[PDB]
Amino acid sequence: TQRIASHSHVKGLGLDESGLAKQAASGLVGQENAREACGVIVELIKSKKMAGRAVLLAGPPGTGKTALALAIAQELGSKVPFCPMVGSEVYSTEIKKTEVLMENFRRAIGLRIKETKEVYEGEVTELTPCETENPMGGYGKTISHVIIGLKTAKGTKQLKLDPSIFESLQKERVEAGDVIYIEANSGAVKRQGRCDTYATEFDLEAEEYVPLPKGDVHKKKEIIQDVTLHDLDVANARPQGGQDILSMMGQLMKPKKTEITDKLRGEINKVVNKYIDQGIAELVPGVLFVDEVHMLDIECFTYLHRALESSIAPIVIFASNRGNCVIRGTEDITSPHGIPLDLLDRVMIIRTMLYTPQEMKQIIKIRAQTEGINISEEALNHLGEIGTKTTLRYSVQLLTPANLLAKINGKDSIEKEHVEEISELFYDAKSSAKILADQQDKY
Amino acid sequence: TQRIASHSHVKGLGLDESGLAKQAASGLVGQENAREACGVIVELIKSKKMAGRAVLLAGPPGTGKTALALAIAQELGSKVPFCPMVGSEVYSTEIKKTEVLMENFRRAIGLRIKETKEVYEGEVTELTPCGKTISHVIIGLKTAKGTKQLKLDPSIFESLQKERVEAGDVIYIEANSGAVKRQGRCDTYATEFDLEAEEYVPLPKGDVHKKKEIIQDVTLHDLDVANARPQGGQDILSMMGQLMKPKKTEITDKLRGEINKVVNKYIDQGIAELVPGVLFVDEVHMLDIECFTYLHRALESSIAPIVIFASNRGNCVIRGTEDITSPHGIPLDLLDRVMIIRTMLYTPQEMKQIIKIRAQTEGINISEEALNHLGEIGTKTTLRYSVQLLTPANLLAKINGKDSIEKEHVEEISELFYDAKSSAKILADQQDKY
Amino acid sequence: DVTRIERIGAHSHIRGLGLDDALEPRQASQGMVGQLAARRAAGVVLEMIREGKIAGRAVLIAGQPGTGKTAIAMGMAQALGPDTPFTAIAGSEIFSLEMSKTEALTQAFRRSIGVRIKEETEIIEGEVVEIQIDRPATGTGSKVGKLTLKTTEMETIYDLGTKMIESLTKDKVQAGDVITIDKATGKISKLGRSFTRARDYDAMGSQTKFVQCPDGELQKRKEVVHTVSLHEIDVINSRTQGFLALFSGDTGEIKSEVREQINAKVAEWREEGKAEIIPGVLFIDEVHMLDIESFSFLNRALESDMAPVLIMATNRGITRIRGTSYQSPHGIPIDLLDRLLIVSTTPYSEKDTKQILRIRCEEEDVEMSEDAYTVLTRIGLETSLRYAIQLITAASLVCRKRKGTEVQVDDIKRVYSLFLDESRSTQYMKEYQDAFLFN
Amino acid sequence: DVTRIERIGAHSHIRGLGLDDALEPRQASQGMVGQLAARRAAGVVLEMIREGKIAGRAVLIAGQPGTGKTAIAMGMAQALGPDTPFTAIAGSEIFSLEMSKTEALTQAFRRSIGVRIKEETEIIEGEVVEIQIDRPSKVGKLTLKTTEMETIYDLGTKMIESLTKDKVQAGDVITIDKATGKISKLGRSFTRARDYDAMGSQTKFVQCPDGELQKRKEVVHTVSLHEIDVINSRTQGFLALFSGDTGEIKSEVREQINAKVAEWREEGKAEIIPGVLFIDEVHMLDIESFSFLNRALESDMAPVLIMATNRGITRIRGTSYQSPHGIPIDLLDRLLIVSTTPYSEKDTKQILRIRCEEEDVEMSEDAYTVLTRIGLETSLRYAIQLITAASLVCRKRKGTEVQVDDIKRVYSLFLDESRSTQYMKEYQDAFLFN
Amino acid sequence: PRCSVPGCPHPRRYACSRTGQALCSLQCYRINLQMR
Amino acid sequence: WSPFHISLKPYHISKFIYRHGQIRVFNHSRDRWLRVLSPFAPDYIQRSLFHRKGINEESCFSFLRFIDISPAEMANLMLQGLLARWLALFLSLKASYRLHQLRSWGAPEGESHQRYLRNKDFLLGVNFPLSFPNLCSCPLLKSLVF
Ligand SMILES: Nc1ncnc2c1ncn2[C@@H]1O[C@H](COP(=O)(O)OP(=O)(O)OP(=O)(O)O)[C@@H](O)[C@H]1O
Ligand SMILES: Nc1ncnc2c1ncn2[C@@H]1O[C@H](COP(=O)(O)OP(=O)(O)O)[C@@H](O)[C@H]1O
Ligand SMILES: Nc1ncnc2c1ncn2[C@@H]1O[C@H](COP(=O)(O)OP(=O)(O)O)[C@@H](O)[C@H]1O
Ligand SMILES: Nc1ncnc2c1ncn2[C@@H]1O[C@H](COP(=O)(O)OP(=O)(O)O)[C@@H](O)[C@H]1O
Repeated sequence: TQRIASHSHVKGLGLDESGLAKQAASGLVGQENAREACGVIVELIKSKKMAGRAVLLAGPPGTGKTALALAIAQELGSKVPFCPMVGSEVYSTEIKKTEVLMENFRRAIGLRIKETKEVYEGEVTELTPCETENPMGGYGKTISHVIIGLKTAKGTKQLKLDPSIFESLQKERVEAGDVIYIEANSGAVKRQGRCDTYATEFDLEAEEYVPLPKGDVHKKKEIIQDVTLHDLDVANARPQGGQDILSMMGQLMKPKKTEITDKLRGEINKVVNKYIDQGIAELVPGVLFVDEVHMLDIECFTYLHRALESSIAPIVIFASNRGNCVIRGTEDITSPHGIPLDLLDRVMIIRTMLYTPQEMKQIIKIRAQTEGINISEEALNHLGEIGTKTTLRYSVQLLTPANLLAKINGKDSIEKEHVEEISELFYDAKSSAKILADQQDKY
Repeated sequence: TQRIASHSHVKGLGLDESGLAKQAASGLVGQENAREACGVIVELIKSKKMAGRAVLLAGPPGTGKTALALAIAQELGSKVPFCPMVGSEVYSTEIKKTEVLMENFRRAIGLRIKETKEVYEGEVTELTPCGKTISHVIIGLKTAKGTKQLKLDPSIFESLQKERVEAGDVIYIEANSGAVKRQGRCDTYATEFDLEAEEYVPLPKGDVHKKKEIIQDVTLHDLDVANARPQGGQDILSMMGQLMKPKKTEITDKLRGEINKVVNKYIDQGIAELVPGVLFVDEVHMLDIECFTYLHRALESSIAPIVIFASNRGNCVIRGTEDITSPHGIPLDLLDRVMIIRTMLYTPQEMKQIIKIRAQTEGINISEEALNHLGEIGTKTTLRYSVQLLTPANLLAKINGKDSIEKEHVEEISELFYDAKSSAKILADQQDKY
Repeated sequence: DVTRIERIGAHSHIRGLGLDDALEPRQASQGMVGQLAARRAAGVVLEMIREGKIAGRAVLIAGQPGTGKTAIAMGMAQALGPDTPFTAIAGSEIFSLEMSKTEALTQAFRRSIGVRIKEETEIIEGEVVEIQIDRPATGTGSKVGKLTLKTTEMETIYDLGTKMIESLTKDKVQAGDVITIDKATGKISKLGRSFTRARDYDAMGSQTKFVQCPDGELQKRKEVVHTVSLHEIDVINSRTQGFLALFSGDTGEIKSEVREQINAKVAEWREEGKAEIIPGVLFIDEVHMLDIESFSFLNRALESDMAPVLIMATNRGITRIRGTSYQSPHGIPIDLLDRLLIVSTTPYSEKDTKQILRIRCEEEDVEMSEDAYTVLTRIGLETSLRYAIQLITAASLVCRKRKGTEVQVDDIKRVYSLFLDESRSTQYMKEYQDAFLFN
Repeated sequence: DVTRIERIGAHSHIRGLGLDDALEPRQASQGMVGQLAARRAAGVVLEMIREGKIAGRAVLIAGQPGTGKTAIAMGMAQALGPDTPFTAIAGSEIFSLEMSKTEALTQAFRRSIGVRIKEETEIIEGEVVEIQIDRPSKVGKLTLKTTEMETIYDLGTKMIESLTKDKVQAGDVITIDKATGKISKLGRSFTRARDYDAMGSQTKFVQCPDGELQKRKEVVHTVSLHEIDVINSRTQGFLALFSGDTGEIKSEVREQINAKVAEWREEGKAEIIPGVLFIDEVHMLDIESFSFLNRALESDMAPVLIMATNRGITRIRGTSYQSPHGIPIDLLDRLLIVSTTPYSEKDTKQILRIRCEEEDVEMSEDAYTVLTRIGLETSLRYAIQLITAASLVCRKRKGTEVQVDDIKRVYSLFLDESRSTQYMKEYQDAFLFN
Repeated sequence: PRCSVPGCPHPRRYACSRTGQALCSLQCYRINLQMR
Repeated sequence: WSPFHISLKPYHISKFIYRHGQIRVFNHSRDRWLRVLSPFAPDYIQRSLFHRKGINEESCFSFLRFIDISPAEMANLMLQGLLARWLALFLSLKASYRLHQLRSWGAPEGESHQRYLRNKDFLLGVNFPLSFPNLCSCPLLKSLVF
């Protein structure tokens, strides 16, 4: 089965149809004004109207702003791109900071483009170059078509084909009893290998025998393929079509990120608009989420000014746990949430608050029952009291080691005496900092 | 002849058989407490059991730290790897700082690999290939000492064919390496045309077949590098190898795991033996705090060489900490991992012996009336300045048609080349003109 | 219903500077409102850009945050139209790892000069009625062949050349394909199959939507206009087969010997009448990010006859020029600030602030009551304009969640309590001050 | 006699993490001594690691220099064993010159998750005795030998081409994966080490294989999740496993591997063994890299982290800001701190006895008494270094068990921090800078 | 084709070089080497 | 007009430096041991891969069962330089079209017992919608990768 993460219980925002927040739903509790705000932001994103609008979830460590930003990803579901980042991802050694931001902006916009796949495939039981009754004037013989006798586990059927196919079957090495395929949209024939039917006819032969296909000789489906506009940036910036000397040299050299031009963005936009107008491609504008936004350089913040105002951009969710810090990449300039005031003016700020003791207890219960743990109510009351003296994170983190200790002591549920052992084995930031201050000259 | 160098006179620690220091021996003098400590370190490195164990030679400029580290290299000889590096070598531009430490830690562990070097050479009398294609190739070789036939494998014959060898060429074959070199046509065929675009070598005046038990030295870093990137693979004889220039690269710790697991598989077979060596991280105070903090893994690891640090810095700032002062320029957390050896300023008599040892190494005859003056000028200045006057003083004596130093030569040189502290007085006086 | 790649951004309502033909600013026109002095001045520089007679011109748009500096610049980018190059660069974007700062400015300059080339060639455009390809049994091996082409009006037979033959078979053209051949170059291009061959065919060798047979005369001319900028002329010339570097961004620090040769050969293409060099605009948005190294390049790059016009924006007082300790106006060194004209924007009135919110609701397809506009105007004067602009969307979304047709004042009072102004977040950060990090 | 490539390093003695079944720590066992609370905490996280049930858990082992923090992490790495990954790094190893601080941490995480897979195989493995081919299409017959049997294969057309392109001959040793038909030479049989007498540079001689000739079996494989990412980064990406020549692997590759490896555990094809990432000296991490660990500790395929640190309330690197451990508070509450405690004389005895038991040394009980004071007064990691030097002094002196006088001798040669800093403060103006 | 040890249900994998019979495993090689 | 065609005297290397001074030559007997101790030797790949002792056991080259690569293909690719790299790339371009039409249609049942990873299961870069085999297979996307 899956292994539980720090956010595996977050299943959504748990809002009413009226957009109000329930006390405890979808694995969240509390934060109601910030959950309601995220309710408006889910509508902002699902509307597909807006570009480059941005929100800043601002609040102390452990108050839930990464949980809310991930709850939005659950309210949206997998149909639309949600692109997680930290501010620290911008410090690449291969490409400038501002282009890492531009690539992450272009990841948060998805095409959803759909097409027919059609292929003819099977074990080739014959290749009959089929002649006309007489040649044309001055000729010895004429082939009007090849007949290829493809077979699969559903049946055999002959395909009539253009005579030029033989001048590709002999560029391959196709022989009777191979399994082969033909791309119905392109007429290219490709050989997979001798069919598994022949795997016994030598003690050794130098090919991987291929299992016989199932379903008809002619296969069709429509398929929906979802690509970010950043996949289109990369596939145009570094082509994979192998048979050019520069394609091979570019594929033998080390791969690299490269500073993609505004012109490639322009040309891609000019072609996806062709396919959106022709109804061939849906669009799903989505979310860029940056956590730890206070790690961006002032050049990165001053690039977000252009990027957020741009009519292409995704909805952006910022998150920050900082007070009045210095803006990174300036020496002395203190600014609220570690963000320049002229970026902080461009974003809808959402205040995320400290939990009350009862909300911490309710979260610890929801962690325990999704972490797979049974806890006694007197142990939970004690663990909520530990949380109130420390942090939500430390009091949640005591659950799995208390379950290991209970299990080692032969019991199926956390008792009072288990939590106070783990609380003595493992310190928190508040209690550890006191030890460092008392032992100041020894570290 | 060889060139004299700043240490070419030190030939060992000069300890007696009890492990105590002689006053002057193996080109060293004085320094007995540090030399006795280095005696224990030479026994530690000769004992092979230890890994990562490390030593800091600490003490003022011009007190013998690098002479004692090279004395340790001379007590061990070429038979055990001694890898010198400056802490300043860590600042590469092709790889991270904490890789250059690991490369140099892997240069200081050696493999010793015996093989019977087996050379055949001579005029090729015939080449005759013999399966239906080539089972083996018979080759015949001749020299002015006799003749042999060899049964070459087809891969050696491909190498003869790449060297464009024909009957009557003089060839060098090495039977271990499979190395082949054409050396020229045998000069008995030098009349085959009156000019041909070939060089004709006389038929070898030596054996057709020569043996040595050679004893090869190689280091784990030679293995790491030669196995990490795809090899050049061809003896030049290619042009794909024009496109991709080499660079130094961050060899992964997972490859070194396999190189260790393979070398264990060979030293168990007795095909190789290990020689745990010394890394001499000279001037370690020039490492950065990230390099120093990586040593807090590298000195613990069960594979690592012995490491000798040297430093002459006072209570100065640790490089890359922008603020933190620490003894010898080293973090206290690393200084708590090394066995420190002190180094001392000499008395004038101990300098005077070094001046004579330098003179009689450097090729200078010196009269006592001048040696007393270099002993005095050492106390007025520093040991290295006095030593640096010897060749200049001898070179004026040679121009003045004399076989030896006398007072007037060293006295003239003193008034001609300034030391680091008399020159600092000139710069302190003329402060507004520099 | 369907949503295109460009959507409602921060400036999408702006469609030009809203000047009349006597160059006076109207109070509200082409989406711009108020701001008379800076819009009038931008009209003069826009006319100077479009006149194009003089190189090496710089304009700095200056004033408080949220007062239309970027609105004017992203506004004249629309009034100048798409046919003339306008390059928007944030001052952050020149800090490359593929190239130096002075290279990234030399590219941003030269990417803002167009070389408009009109290309015309004869094309053959028809349904392929047949192809004959003849191949010798071995011999010297030269192929020879014929092609027959049809329109709804016309037909002909071409005895093909050798290079045409390898293009037709490379591109696997077949009878019933409709094709368009560049007669000057031997490049094929394919439109699709004609409908007529649903009757006789093989098991499918190709599949597409069908296309109608081409009309009229079989031979027709085509005209293309290419706005190839100088930077992309330098890249094409920097190495043989360099064309992918136009997209890939791969070429760093192109040789001066290439640029000084392109500056000669583009002048020759102007004097030959072969190409129209059109000067454009470089808009260095947030230019207070340039290092003093970059500003000193702008002192002297800005004096070539191949320099574009440039426009800058800044929202900075007396501040230290980035990369130094020296304080100066706009954070720009006086070496450059002496060399340019400064257009200064003004804070908004109530009338203008309300009128911006009123054109904004008209772009967003929002209805609000006059009571709601009144409260939102008060909010956009007490707080900054950008906050009030943003509450329009949130208030329309809250209104839609309660199934309302028009935003009321209590939807805005709701949203104002829901999403904070900076000035209110920075106040609540005082009462939880110990809980936030690194105050 | 023979010296292995891995030998006696600083933590070599701690062969585990001494615990009873109830996780009660023994006062001394598996080489570990004392530290009872920190070893319960280490045991509880060790069972949390062995469970693998929950992700991105992190433990910071914090305490004074010498108080066993790397010892607990190395004793835990031994107690966890092989067959579950344990990536160990110093925190300064993430500062690469060819990828970001994000990347070197992301790789260090991904390299600690083990995808464990079953694979079904048949391989032929033997010495080729001879090859028969006819001259019509060809149908050859080829003989394989192994120490247990001599056998013949009727072989197909493509095989005859493959064997003659790979140039097999009698007495080669070969393998062929029958499912894929790919030949692979291993060498030539030792029984054949004479049918040539000069041989190509990449010939190798091997034993003739043994057991059954066409072994049909399933084999498990463990692949660290990083290798699946590297292999997908570029077409021949596996060469960059060994070379280190990869960086900045695209997020769209890593999130594809997550979805695919999740799909394999859902299909039951492979299981995810979550290992540990140990960052010794984690206080070297930059603020830009601690802020990455914050979101790294939240993937369902993050490892369990362990960190060691040795810092008071101290300035976080890359900032002006003081914090506990030199780690940001926004990471320190995701962490779960384990506190190590200074040793008593009672414990300092037992650890020095266990190091002597590891180093193969006998000491007088009076010598352990005097050395225990030296380790208690100066530093434990200094007393742990005197015992080797005391053994070497004792061996040089022709003794056998180290006496109190041998300890006092070594202590007169090798200084600790506190004595060396005193002598530096006496000679001070001779050292450079402070 | 099947192993020529008469009790053996397995496919032919390889043949004995001495006796020429088809075989499938070491057990069938040992048995075939007995019964000839 | 045509560029100025300068030519310099060739760089003169003495017969002495050519014979004795090339490290590739004078250390060839030592360079052999860097190759004999190589973990890329097909003997050690086989022994590391199939002759492990543990019921579970970590070893390198485990990925060679899931990339297509043979032990001697990996040795030749490591010991025979950028030519062997290029030929092994050209054949991997060919093999990707064979892998893609398997990977995109062979969806039902499973590869064996609904367990065991098959050979090539680590070659995942074909599954991207924009991968060259899929981009060649589906005609629409080929126009977005222009
Ligand atoms: N027996 C000796 N005792 C001490 N020093 C000696 C002795 N023999 C040689 N030296 C002197 O060592 C000097 C140069 O190396 P030395 O170790 O003194 O450098 P250092 O300044 O102390 O250390 P570093 O190499 O870090 O600069 C030379 O003048 C050399 O003559
Ligand atoms: N409102 C919530 N309801 C339920 N669980 C929550 C909530 N907020 C936080 N959590 C839990 O507490 C943890 C701490 O919140 P997180 O978002 O990671 O902190 P931060 O705001 O600093 O980024 C979450 O990972 C989750 O386990
Ligand atoms: N004169 C204007 N006419 C129309 N919209 C304006 C005007 N001035 C400002 N705005 C709007 O106000 C917002 C902020 O103004 P902007 O020019 O982008 O900020 P800044 O002055 O700091 O560069 C944008 O949405 C912009 O369209
Ligand atoms: N509890 C212990 N049991 C065994 N060895 C220990 C113990 N504590 C410290 N040591 C030993 O002391 C030395 C230093 O301990 P270490 O953990 O590396 O110090 P630190 O925590 O400061 O990095 C090592 O040789 C180590 O094995």
